[PDB]
Amino acid sequence: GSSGSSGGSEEEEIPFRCFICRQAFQNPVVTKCRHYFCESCALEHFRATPRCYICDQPTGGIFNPAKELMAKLQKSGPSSG
Ligand SMILES: [Zn+2]
Ligand SMILES: [Zn+2]
Repeated sequence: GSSGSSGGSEEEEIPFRCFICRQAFQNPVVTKCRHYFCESCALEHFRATPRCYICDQPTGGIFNPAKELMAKLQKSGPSSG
């Protein structure tokens, strides 16, 4: 018996927790490579390696607030304060 299918609600290849520490995303920031990293991991890692930890790309000390990403996760959803 060689059969096994998978599915879901909507194609969402979005992570749930950090990968550098494998812990709950704490103040994750979105980069040009469309990736997220703990405000601490991004800074710490950046120090040693100026590139990414997953795509190992030239970030150039760039980091954007992925606050919107976290919001979606929460039950509420959108962030309209
Ligand atoms: Zn981390
Ligand atoms: Zn990356």
